[PDB]
Amino acid sequence: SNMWVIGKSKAQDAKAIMVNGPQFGWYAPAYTYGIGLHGAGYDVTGNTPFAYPGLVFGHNGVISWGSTAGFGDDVDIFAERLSAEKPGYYLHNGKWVKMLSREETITVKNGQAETFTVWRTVHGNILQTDQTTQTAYAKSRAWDGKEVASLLAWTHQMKAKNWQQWTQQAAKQALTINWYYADVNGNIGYVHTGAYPDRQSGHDPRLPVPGTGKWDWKGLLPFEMNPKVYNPQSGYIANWNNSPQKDYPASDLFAFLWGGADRVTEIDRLLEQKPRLTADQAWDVIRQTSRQDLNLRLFLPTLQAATSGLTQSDPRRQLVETLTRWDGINLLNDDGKTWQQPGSAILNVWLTSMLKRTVVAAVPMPFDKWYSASGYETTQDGPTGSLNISVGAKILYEAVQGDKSPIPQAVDLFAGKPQQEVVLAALEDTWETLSKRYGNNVSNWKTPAMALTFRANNFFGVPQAAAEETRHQAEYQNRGTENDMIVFSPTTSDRPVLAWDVVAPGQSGFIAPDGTVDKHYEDQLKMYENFGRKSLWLTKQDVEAHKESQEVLHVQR
Amino acid sequence: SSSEIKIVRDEYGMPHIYANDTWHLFYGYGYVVAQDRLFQMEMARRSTQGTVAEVLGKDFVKFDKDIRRNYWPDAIRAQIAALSPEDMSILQGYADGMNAWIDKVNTNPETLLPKQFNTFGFTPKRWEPFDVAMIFVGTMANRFSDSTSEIDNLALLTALKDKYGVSQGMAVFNQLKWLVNPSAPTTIAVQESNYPLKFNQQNSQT
Ligand SMILES: O=C(O)Cc1ccc(O)c(O)c1
Ligand SMILES: [Ca+2]
Repeated sequence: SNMWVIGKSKAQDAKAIMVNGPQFGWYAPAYTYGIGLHGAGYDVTGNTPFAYPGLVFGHNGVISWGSTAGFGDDVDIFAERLSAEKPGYYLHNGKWVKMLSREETITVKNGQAETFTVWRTVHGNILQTDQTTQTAYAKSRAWDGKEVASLLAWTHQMKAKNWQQWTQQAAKQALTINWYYADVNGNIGYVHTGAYPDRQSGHDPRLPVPGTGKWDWKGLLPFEMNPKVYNPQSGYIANWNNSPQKDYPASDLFAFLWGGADRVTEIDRLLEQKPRLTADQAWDVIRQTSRQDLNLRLFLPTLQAATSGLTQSDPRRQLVETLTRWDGINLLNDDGKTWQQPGSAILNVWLTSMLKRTVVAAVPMPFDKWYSASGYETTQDGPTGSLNISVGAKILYEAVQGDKSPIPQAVDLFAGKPQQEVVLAALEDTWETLSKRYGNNVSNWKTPAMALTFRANNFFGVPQAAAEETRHQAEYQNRGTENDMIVFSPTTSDRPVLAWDVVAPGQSGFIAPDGTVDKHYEDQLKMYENFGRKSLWLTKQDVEAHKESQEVLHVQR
Repeated sequence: SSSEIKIVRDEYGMPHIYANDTWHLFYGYGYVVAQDRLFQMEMARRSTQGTVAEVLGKDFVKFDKDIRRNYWPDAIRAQIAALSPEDMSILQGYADGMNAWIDKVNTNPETLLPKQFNTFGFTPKRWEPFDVAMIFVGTMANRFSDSTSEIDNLALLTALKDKYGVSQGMAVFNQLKWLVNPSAPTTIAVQESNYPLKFNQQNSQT
């Protein structure tokens, strides 16, 4: 998910611009739901996932807000000490405590019913138990007990009119989420929200702790510890699920890291390229970043140095010259199925070969398979989420930086060989693989583009539409599931705010029993593909002016 | 009028709700949701509660068991029971507004039932506050804010200790899955502030 927020000093023809692209995958019907709410203290417009009561993306005419995933470490695992005799009990603070338990019956259409028991300790539900060691593992969440309040903090924040009121609501959202702010006077802000544990000294948050008492959290850290910035010196706020701030530790996931190689750099250089930006330019960063190969900038210098003493007819060198001419922007050919330059296929095979010679070789089986993906893996339907830099590639980037990397290279991944020798071998593997399929003329190489599928199954793998309701778009775009832009104090209009968004395939999912499809079932789908957007209205006069229909209800509680 | 809910849809079909109190306002929101997204919302409801196998069968029994093992429903009902009347209105209004359209749908199904209910062979049921809260809890919390791999990390660490010895296996673990990396690009610049806590990176808990 990404966001960029542009303040007073970087904005041109406005005082503040906020662009947001939350990335949850692509579905039919639409992941998010458009809705305006006017009354009872609320006056808001925007869109939000699963039509939650609180709007995750929108504004209320004075301030605007948006999110991206936080990925802090807010979950740890407690190894509970069981007993062979007195089962259902566990050791805690010197006594044998009884577990909570509940029985569940799963009814099955056209099958027999199944019943099982769920177990919970003071630390949380039991994930798994090791009968041999007599250990049960319990997953403990820092936000446990505050789910409902997080949802209400997302609803009440829609009424805030300033930083002070908005941060009061931010301090109650307990999940690990980044929150962003803009206002009518051109102020901008960011808070990495959520509840994070206050851990005992010596607790290494990447591995399990004993659940017998002494490793128990001390409580939760205060809100003053949560990374936050208001009106930054730079004039803008950008994020792509990268680190909030220096020294902040990330989720304990083995596949997730915040390293020197990070995709948010791609946003930074576009915002630092121009002294000020307009709204039209801030929208246009969506088009560039959507199409940018993310490994090029990282490994192009390494490839250039290694092939610098090669002759003109050495094919390993030709591969690097093709990359040196390329800006990294993918563009479809006229056939709608292949990319115009072969750069991403060359990096993909190179990187696969580099990881198999380096990172994978140092890791024992079967954990080596966690570090082999290049980051280009997909199927015919295309990526199910955003494109990122793989974990093997982030580790490899630190190793090719040499003593310029702050991470101690405890094992040399190049195993005694000079860097360049390993890079030339992988480049030979690349030339052999690709030339065999496409031939020796690099210039006529037509390599397969990634496509984009709006799926009928939801993110859990459960149908939320019939299979023929799936939609396909020719060009894969590394962008938000929806996009929305809010511009405050436009010098080009009399209106204090202007806002736009696009919710595809459309507002409605309705299909009548006769097969007739609602009028708003897919009228935003072509708009999505072309980088277009519709207006979000807030005021009564704008709503009345664009009204297509009206329904009035009379109800009494 | 306190009892009036006005719904204005724009040229893209986007609903705007005008009402005078909380319960009326969220009743209007729930009502247009049931109009626009009733089958999506009902499969989202069964997904977040682990009741998919009832309508879809045996292939979803492991899924349903996994959803149920990952939460504690009585703890969510206790949180709903502690809300103030104003806050509870948000949830109750939204479930009531959905129910109002579901009632019409189950009374006139020849014209109002979403085709997929026929296709999959079942009909919508009424919602309570617990179900509205579980839409948010089952997606945002229980999935997008629940990430850990501590048990798999431990097994990685143990395999690295066998390979390279005790001290060396820990240092390679720190190369592969560092705790922090001072050169990561950050949303907040270093001139503004840095995180104040320092953590143990030795697995000192064993
Ligand atoms: O980025 C992701 O991976 C998921 C995610 C979670 C919470 C959000 O608000 C969001 O916008 C996106
Ligand atoms: Ca942890």
